[PDB]
Amino acid sequence: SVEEIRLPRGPLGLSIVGGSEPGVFISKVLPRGLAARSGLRVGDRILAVNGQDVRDATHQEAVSALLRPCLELSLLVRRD
Amino acid sequence: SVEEIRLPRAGGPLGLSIVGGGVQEPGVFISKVLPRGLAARSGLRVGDRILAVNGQDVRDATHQEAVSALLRPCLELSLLVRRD
Repeated sequence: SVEEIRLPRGPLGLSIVGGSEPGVFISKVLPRGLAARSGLRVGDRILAVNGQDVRDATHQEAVSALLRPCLELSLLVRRD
Repeated sequence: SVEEIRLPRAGGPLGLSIVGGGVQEPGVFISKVLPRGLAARSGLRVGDRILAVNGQDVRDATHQEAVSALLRPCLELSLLVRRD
């Protein structure tokens, strides 16, 4: 399954694992935090961030894409 | 939140995927668990973190090191797992 997630972005309230081709996964989600309230779940694979493919991104690149300045923070994730 | 899981590996498909080795939380991350597969029936779940395998620390294990530890000869396959 796939879906687009927009964060109202302040801590994001999630942790991620992986990076370079396993990919980048959400390892922890703070209950009632921003990521949790946005619909992100443990185990989700982050496919893209604001249109930027991160299927093959480094852990540092994934962190940077998520914290970089933007109009709206939008993610594409794959679960199950 | 920490458990000892026994995985009776019988040579068939184990039905899980793992991600090995900013901010990190320790252990080998279980990324995928096939519903009703061997790993699922054994008690493993997505999000779990394998801390050790038969007493061997795998907190810092690479993906292959973790695979080797899970597939090497042993009498029992006992996993130390942290769960949130």
